[PDB]
Amino acid sequence: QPEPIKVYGQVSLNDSHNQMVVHWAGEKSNVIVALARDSLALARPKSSDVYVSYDYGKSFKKISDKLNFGLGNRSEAVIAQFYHSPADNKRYIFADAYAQYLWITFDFCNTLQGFSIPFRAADLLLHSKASNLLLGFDRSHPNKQLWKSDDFGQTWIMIQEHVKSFSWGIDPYDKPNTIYIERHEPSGYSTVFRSTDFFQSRENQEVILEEVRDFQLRDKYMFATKVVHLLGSEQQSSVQLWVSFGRKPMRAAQFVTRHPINEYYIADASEDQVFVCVSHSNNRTNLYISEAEGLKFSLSLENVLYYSPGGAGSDTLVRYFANEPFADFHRVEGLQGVYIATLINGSMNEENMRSVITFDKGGTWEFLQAPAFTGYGEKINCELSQGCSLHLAQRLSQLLNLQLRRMPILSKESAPGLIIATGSVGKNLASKTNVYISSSAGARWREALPGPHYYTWGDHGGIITAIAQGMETNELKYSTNEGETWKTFIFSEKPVFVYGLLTEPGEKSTVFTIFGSNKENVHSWLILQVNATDALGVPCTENDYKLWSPSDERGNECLLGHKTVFKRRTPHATCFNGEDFDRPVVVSNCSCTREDYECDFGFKMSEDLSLEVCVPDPEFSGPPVPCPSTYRRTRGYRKISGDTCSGGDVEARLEGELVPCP
Amino acid sequence: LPQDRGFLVVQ
Ligand SMILES: *[C@@H]1O[C@H](CO)[C@@H](O)[C@H](O)[C@H]1NC(C)=O
Ligand SMILES: *[C@@H]1O[C@H](CO)[C@@H](O)[C@H](O)[C@H]1NC(C)=O
Ligand SMILES: *[C@@H]1O[C@H](CO)[C@@H](O)[C@H](O)[C@H]1NC(C)=O
Ligand SMILES: *[C@@H]1O[C@H](CO)[C@@H](O)[C@H](O)[C@H]1NC(C)=O
Ligand SMILES: *[C@@H]1O[C@H](CO)[C@@H](O)[C@H](O)[C@H]1NC(C)=O
Repeated sequence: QPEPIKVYGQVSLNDSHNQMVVHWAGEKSNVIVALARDSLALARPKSSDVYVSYDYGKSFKKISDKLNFGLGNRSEAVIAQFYHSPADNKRYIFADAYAQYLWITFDFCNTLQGFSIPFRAADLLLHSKASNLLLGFDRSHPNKQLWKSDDFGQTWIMIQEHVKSFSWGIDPYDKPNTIYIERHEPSGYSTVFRSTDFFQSRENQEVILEEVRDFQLRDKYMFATKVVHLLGSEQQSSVQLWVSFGRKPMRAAQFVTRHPINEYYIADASEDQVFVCVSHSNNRTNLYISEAEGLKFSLSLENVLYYSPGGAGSDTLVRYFANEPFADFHRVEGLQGVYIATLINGSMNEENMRSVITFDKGGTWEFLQAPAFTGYGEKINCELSQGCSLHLAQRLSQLLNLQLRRMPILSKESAPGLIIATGSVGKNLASKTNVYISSSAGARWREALPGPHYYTWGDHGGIITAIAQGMETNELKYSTNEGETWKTFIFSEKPVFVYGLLTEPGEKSTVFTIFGSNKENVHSWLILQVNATDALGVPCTENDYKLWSPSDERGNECLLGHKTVFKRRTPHATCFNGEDFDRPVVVSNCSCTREDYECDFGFKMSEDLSLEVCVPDPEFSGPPVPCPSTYRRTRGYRKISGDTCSGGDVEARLEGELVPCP
Repeated sequence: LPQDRGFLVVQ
């Protein structure tokens, strides 16, 4: 045995700040940057240290002293946050918690330069394409002023006052230099502006929507919440959700509803479709799904577990950890139609939560089929029809039980189809927790490991690592076969407290980073670096790959008449894809099905549920101008929005009928 | 394992 895992580096920081912020610069940079800072929660932060490595975590160099007020200030610098550039991974900016002072770098932190600035950098926002460009916001200013810098933060100009929030636009839907803002109004509410010239000209400033509560920007979509007084002052206000797709003017979305809607939360926005959580004034929250490219919302799932500081869960522990509403709702990343939600039955505690899953973007929902056998091999008695299934914990479930270290469901585009989650088998989420794994995008699970663990993967999903939570340890569990079997590696001589287990975003490496502190002493930071190439041993070859689409799990059914096929390494293959693996993905249209069509405007389903066609609706009694070209008139059946279906017999007949121009 | 020390954030 030449040990299958090397400990490429051991690093004691001699630092005991309660929080660490880490950034890998990536792009094969080999640079990692860390900030040790006091807890954010307090607004009284007292000290900070900054460390950077250049040999990919083999050894960290402390640079806190290089952050100073120039020659010579005995005042001691203290950093709140540091900001990186999406555009240039070499650049970095550090901001003093107190001093209206900034530090910048274009050399991965070798050389830092100090500057004072006309405001405190509470919050900065760096353009994602233009490295030189960024914005800076001073929340604590009475006027809540907003500033732009054009030279990566040396010189600033203040371009707006009374800002509630702001963001850059998005390529390519918005022009370059587009900035969105909510600006405060004397009513409770705010006005939403767009500007292409940094609010310099009035003709380049554009009103998007007036009197809004919140506003949000998300790819093709923009969302806002409006409180309208319909009956008048004396009457019930109505709360509405306004929506723009493709930057058309925002219009109010239509909701079919028993009850008064109290607030909205955008849970996910993808493929021209939107999941919104509508919560009512009774603390119930249901989940709607947008038509494709549309404002036509229909009910998808009821009683989703949800927190809002205004609303539900407000009066529990969660409030001490979340100051912004969210839901235990998960998008399985890199896939189109697969989501996992926590439902709530009674009051908020484990006993009342159950997990459900969808593969059709919320068309239908099922409970999660529990694994047949334990990790060890013994039969697990669990029957869906006895109300028994698999249930997976998510931040909210967890935050209620005050479990701040547990793992949210893990899924990433590095490994399409692979989910790892903390959960339980039973009637609900309230039993012993284990680690569960699927590579069928949720369709089937295995009990991978018995206890709570930290887990992560590398090499595009080909190797998984895990460390047992709760007590000190020096074991690193790992698996190369999607958790079917595990092997332990001792990562240090004496066991230590583990704070987390990570890989450079992208999960391409076979390197893992363990953060922790040793047992003997009270907390001090400590970082190990670990190379697990030899566990995979050899390069993969065409033999180790196989093709897979989610359709393969839901009986070949496409989604909006298209499907994605992925080249994935088989589960048993012991070999490594390689950091540069460039995973073949193919999207394609599939020949048409009945489910690709719906009933046309003013048509409906005949009473005989058994056999289902569209028939002219009686109550509507029932034309293109100008026609010179061919009309193709309806047979009562219409391809559903966004559905890219193509080919097949059912298309051949069920499609609309032509009539050559009038 | 201490409840309010040793917390980690990726950027
Ligand atoms: C220099 O030291 C003083 C304290 O004596 C401090 O207030 C200041 O921030 C330091 N430099 C600048 C430019 O502020
Ligand atoms: C909903 O939750 C709130 C806390 O945010 C609580 O005060 C209230 O009693 C609940 N309201 C209803 C109508 O159940
Ligand atoms: C909710 O509660 C009832 C009893 O209180 C129970 O029978 C049922 O299984 C639960 N429904 C769901 C959807 O979990
Ligand atoms: C991990 O180990 C292998 C040799 O066993 C080496 O080829 C690879 O580059 C190492 N990676 C790093 C980042 O050290
Ligand atoms: C499927 O149809 C869409 C729109 O109808 C089209 O844009 C796309 O190219 C088609 N898919 C493939 C793989 O050609």
